[PDB]
Amino acid sequence: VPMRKRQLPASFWEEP
Amino acid sequence: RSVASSKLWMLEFSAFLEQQQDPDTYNKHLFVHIGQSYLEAVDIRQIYDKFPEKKGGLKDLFERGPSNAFFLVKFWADLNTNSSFYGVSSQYESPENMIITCSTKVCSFGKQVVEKVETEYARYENGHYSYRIHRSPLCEYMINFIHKLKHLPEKYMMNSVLENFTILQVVTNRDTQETLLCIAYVFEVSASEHGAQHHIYRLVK
Repeated sequence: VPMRKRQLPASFWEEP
Repeated sequence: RSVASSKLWMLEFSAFLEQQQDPDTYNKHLFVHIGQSYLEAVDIRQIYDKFPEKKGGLKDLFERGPSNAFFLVKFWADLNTNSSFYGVSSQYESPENMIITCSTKVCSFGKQVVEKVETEYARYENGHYSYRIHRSPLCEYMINFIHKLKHLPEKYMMNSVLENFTILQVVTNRDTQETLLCIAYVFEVSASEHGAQHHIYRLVK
C-alpha cells in the first residue's frame, strides 16, 4: 500500500 | 521530545559525505541529522511491511518490548551535494555502564539486504555514561544507493524509490539481551531551504 493512504499522522507529510 | 527509553538516549545521529580537497581541507555534507541544535505516536501496524518481519523482526522485537524503547524517525534527507568518505556518527547516554551492541539493518521493500553490528563500550561523563560511534564507514550498498538516487531523472521518482528504502537500528544490552532502543527510519527528499529535517515518533501497537 502507498504510504499516502496509510493511517499516519498529518505531520508525516509536513516537512518541518 | 527525544529518542530515549528508560536506559538509553540517542543524543546525536548523522550520516554524511566528507570530501578531502587537500590534506588540510575538508568539506562535509550532512544528509540527515539529529542533535545538531510529547512525541506523536505512529501505529506500528502501519509500517510493519517496510521492515524485516519474521523471528527477530520489528514486530517480534516490539512484542518483546519494552514498548517505550521503540521509535520511528522520518527523515527529509538533503541530497544536494557536489577523496570521498561516506560515514555515520551517533552518540548515546545512559545512567548505566553497559556493554551495548548496535545492529543496523538496511532494508529494500522491507527485506534485510545488509546487517552491520558494532559493540560499544561506555565512557564515564558528568555522572552518566556516554557511547559513541564516530565516523563509522557507510556500507558499499548504502554508497551505491545514494549514487543511484542522484542519477534518477526526477525527484518525484526519488520519493517513490525512497519509500522502499528503510533502516532499522536495534541497540541491545549485550549481557541482559534487553532492547535498549529500536529506531525505524523512513525517508523522503527534503524540500527545506534550511537543510535536512526530521519528525520523531513513538511506535505504538
